[PDB]
Amino acid sequence: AVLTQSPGTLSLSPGERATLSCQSSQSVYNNNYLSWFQQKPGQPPRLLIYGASTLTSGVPDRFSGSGSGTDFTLTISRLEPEDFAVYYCAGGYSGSSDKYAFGGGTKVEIKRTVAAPSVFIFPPSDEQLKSGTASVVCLLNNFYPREAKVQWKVDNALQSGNSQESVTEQDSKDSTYSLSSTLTLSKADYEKHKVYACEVTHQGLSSPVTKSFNRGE
Amino acid sequence: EAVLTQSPGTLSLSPGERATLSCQSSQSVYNNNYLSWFQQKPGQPPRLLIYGASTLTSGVPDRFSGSGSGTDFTLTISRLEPEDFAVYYCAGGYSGSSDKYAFGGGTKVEIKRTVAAPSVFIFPPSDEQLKSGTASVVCLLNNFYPREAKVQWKVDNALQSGNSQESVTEQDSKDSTYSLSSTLTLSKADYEKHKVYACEVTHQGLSSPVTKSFNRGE
Amino acid sequence: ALDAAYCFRNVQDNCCLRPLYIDFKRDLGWKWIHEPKGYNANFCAGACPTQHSRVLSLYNTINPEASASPCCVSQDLEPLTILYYIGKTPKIEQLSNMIVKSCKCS
Amino acid sequence: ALDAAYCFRNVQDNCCLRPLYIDFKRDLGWKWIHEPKGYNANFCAGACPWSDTQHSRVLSLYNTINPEASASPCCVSQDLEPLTILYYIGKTPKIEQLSNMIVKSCKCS
Amino acid sequence: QQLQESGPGLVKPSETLSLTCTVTGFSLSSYTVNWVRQPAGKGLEWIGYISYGGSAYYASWANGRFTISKDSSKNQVSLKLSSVTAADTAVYFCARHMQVGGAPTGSMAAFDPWGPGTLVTVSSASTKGPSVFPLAPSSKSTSGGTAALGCLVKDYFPEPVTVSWNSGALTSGVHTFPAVLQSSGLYSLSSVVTVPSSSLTYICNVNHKPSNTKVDKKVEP
Amino acid sequence: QQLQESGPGLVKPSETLSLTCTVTGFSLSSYTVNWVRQPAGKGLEWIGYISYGGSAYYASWANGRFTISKDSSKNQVSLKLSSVTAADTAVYFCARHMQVGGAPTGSMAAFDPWGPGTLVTVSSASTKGPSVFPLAPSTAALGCLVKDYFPEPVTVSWNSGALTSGVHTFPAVLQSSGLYSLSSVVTVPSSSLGTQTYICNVNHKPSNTKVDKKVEP
Repeated sequence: AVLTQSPGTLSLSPGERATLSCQSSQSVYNNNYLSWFQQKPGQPPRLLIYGASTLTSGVPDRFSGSGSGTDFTLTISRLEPEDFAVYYCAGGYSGSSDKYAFGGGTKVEIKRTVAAPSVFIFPPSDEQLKSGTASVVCLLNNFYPREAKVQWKVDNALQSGNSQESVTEQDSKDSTYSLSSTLTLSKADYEKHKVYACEVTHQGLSSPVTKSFNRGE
Repeated sequence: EAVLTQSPGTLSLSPGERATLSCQSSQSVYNNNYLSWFQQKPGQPPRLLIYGASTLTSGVPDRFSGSGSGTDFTLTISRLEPEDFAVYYCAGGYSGSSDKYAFGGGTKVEIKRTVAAPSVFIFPPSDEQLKSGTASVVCLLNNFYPREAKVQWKVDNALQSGNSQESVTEQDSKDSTYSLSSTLTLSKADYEKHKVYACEVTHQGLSSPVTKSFNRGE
Repeated sequence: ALDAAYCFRNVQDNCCLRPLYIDFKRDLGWKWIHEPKGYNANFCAGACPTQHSRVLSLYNTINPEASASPCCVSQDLEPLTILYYIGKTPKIEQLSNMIVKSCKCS
Repeated sequence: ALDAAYCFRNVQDNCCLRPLYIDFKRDLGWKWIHEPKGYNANFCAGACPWSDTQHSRVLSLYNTINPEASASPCCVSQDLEPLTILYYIGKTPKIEQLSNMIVKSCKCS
Repeated sequence: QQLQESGPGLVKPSETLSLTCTVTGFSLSSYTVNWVRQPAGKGLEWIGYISYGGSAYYASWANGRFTISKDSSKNQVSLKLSSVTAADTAVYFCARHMQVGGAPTGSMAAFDPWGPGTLVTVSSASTKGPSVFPLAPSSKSTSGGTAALGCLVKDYFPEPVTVSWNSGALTSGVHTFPAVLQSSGLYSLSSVVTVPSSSLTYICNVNHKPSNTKVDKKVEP
Repeated sequence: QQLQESGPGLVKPSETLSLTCTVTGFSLSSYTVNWVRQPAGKGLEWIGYISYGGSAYYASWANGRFTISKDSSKNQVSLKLSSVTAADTAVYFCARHMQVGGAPTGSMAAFDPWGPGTLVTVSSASTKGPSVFPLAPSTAALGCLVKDYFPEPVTVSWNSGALTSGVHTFPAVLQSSGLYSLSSVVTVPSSSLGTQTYICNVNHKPSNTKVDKKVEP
């Protein structure tokens, strides 16, 4: 028993109709043993629909399910910013083992108007500089889309393979992302250079923006 | 619930002598014969010797025998062999909704020898150790008998308490003696405050307590 | 007794009768029965804190080496009346021991 | 079929009859019983992978077809037998038949 | 109606994993409880259940490695995983069948409520507490005169760490990033907050339960 | 005819301990299997059993913290201990009842055979190599102080195993800190101090540490 969810990803604007498919390889028990769940990051899944079409108590009217046997569809009629999540279907089956199984999930992303990031640079603290490592942090705050190119320059020399990025989930109301880029250097290499720059390229910016500091003052 | 009291705690005998070990249960064992004896050597599981108070297990030498019923039991070793110096436990079987079985506390069968006063040695904290933040003062009591010995730490005048831990070795497999180490642990700052550090040793084999001392920074 | 009257509105963890509705077509694959569509088969389940079970419970406390521990299982069974068709002719049948009525620790 | 003839010949891990001798005075504290001194009560024990009643067969079938299985089977007594005993009321002998004292066969229920 | 998973957090390869799910407000004699795991960046996977009636059923891929059982006298459901491997690193959830068992209408493949989940990391590496460093405030001269500040929580293992600001009083504009795995085998993350530049007391409360670490770092210019 | 216990070397406090006893040569449907523990320097303590018939019995001090069970198909007896404290540090043995259960004659409190025993250490301390310090001589005595190590197993030899006479390695002590400490000593002729080299060879396998120190007046 395999549930196939399609599409893998969908990006839609608030107000649009989201149509999610779930195809079972074999008939679900009683043709209606199919449920839908919404999962937000670091959270347990939330039950939305059970028995293919029955809405759970407190679940908004905009959610509706249909299908019987093997072809199931979850519809979100008027998409809201808070509807970004990964949606899963789960089927019930006859058998000696696989009584239940979940689909692979469909990631729903909310489209919004392009917003440029507010950029900040943070030098390593004197506390950390006592140890042998220096972490330089670049913050890209509240932007859209997720695509962003962050380049590190140390005395105008491009850095490679010594930085890592991390991205927040979309904000509940404004649909924006935030990103951290962290440059890790040895404290000895950090104290041998003067200018530290983070260069940001984004669809919301006409040309790249550089945020820099000079070590020393 | 049921408690098995083995006596004596320690039995000191020479090879060839007769050994008698007692086990007394607080309540009668089930069927008056649910009582077994076990021998235990270091790093090994216990070995079954006698079951049902008096039945010898196969392969166990005939010098071992057991007797008793109800609450009072004895294990006898007719003539002790060197391999018989070990710890012996009794186990009782009981009626109940819990505590179906219980072991006694054990009896150590120790090798007898003459009273020997220890050769005492004091060791000041190492140069290397003071570099960290702690100081250990070591007092060695080497190759003595009986096991009982007392060590009192004395810094300048002050008798110490709670800052020392002692450790004893097993009976030496050549001369049947014990060796004891007592370590006085202090912080680097608490150690630099005082000058004369002394180990006061009390043993059966000593007429007056023995003292070994050093003056910090000798 | 460990029956519907004692167990059903008093859901506890010790041995008791538990409700189980079975649909003939959906759950058993028995497509020939006309009436009823399903029935309350029930089952027995839960923790267990006859003369043989009572002697075993006493032996397990007095002997240092206990034997078997009790099971929650069916005590009394009841028949179920069904209606099926042999061609277009109706046939009523009492199917023996289809329902569990009470449980026991054994 | 899970009786002494089948079970007491090959020690099997699955459900079935197990020998058990019970002494009345020692094992039960029933010191008043003159005869017999004890008896072969037996017991049932072992794994149930093995369908005696219609209800057991129904449950077994349901457990495979419904996504949510109900109860799992366990080894219990099927056929029982009485035990006759003898006790005295002063010097007067009294014979009593105690029903369902011996387990003759087992089953998975 | 609550479910709460407990586990050792960190387990050595080939050892036995033992998880517990503590139940409140419902009887295990009425409801089936399932175990569902979710590896990092992967979907949900049903492991098995211990039914309301006491039957344990498992996914085909379990291969006898899992044992799911219950003790309703302790209000607990358990999962036992033998010979763990790196492939067993995942968040493990406890999830109830939506409805009571045995009624004419079942649960229809619905699970509700769910436990918050417990992360299990399968590793030979030992527990390491983090170092917490400030991200000094960077002020904006115009555009509303905001300032961004934060904390770098570096070199801890295993996950997770939790970060709050001013003991939970400060929540608006906080961006606690997902942790990243460094080349060293240790985790790192930053938590940032935008405050008025005008106001430059801000403390970041860091908790790393695995190493019993609690750091309250005051971030100042 | 055989029993083998297995388990994790360490457990952190409050966690659950799982131990296995793998059985060979006898059926678990025929014999009762027991758990017996032995704290360092203390006697044997019966924990409980899982009987030949499937009944589990425990010591009154167990307080429901222990679960003993079996799986005949896998030839395994299990021990589960919850809410583990430092007081649970011990060697855990599994011991078979000497005879088969159920006959007019029982085992008479006899346990045979026994497994080799498995060491369980309950601690929040982390694996750490020892720091070894010389105990310098002024017959003379000299030694090494093997301090602050975790877990318990350390081996000490002198002059790469060549020196064995008058060697006394003391049982380790568990310090308030949670780390172990021991001393190893040797009495030697005072006249050999300066010509005979004295080195203590210390090996702590759980941390892959091997440190050898010269001990001189």
